[PDB]
Amino acid sequence: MLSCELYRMSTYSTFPAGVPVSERSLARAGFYYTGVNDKVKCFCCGLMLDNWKRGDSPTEKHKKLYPSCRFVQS
Ligand SMILES: [Zn+2]
Repeated sequence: MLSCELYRMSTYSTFPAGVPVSERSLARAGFYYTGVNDKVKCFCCGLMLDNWKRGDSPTEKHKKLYPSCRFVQS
């Protein structure tokens, strides 16, 4: 249903701290929180991503992994 930068930011309320990637960027790319520790998923393509490194661009990786996503255009 709802898949904006605000609704996707509301799923990052129970997200574990200490993560090396800003929640905004994660939601900006088109991912949200599913509940699993460090577990996001695309809203258009629905790609799951976790265990990120330091300074990793969510958008870049998203297009580098699933470039067929309709929300990966922007
Ligand atoms: Zn996607």
